[PDB]
Amino acid sequence: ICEDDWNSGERFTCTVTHTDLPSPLKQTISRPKGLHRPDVYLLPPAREQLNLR
Amino acid sequence: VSEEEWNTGETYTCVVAHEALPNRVTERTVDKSTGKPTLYNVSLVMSDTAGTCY
Ligand SMILES: *[C@@H]1O[C@H](CO)[C@@H](O)[C@H](O)[C@H]1NC(C)=O
Ligand SMILES: *[C@@H]1O[C@H](CO)[C@@H](O)[C@H](O)[C@H]1NC(C)=O
Repeated sequence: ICEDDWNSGERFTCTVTHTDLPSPLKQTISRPKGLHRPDVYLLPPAREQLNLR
Repeated sequence: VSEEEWNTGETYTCVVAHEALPNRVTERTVDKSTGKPTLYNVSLVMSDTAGTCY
């Protein structure tokens, strides 16, 4: 699909019936509508680890 | 000592023995390069100066 479709609020259904199990099995999947941003720090290697060479 | 035998190197030691010295004996030394030289040739190198020191 397009990513606005999964971002929209519209649900998506996987409908499978089996021979032995005649009933359709509905999997209705959506993203949980209803927030912070990460602060990526990058930490450099230790001095001890470099003295191992 | 003859001047050819000093301009080679040739460490000389002076040992003295006396009844107030520690092990009763002490000694000094000199050669051409230690004592009163006309040339001081230091060559020091420091290395890993950052290190991880505790
Ligand atoms: C003086 O120091 C430099 C630098 O290490 C060395 O290359 C040179 O040979 C030295 N000269 C004498 C006379 O010691
Ligand atoms: C001074 O020391 C350096 C390093 O050991 C040596 O290469 C140089 O020849 C020395 N100078 C003399 C005059 O021996």
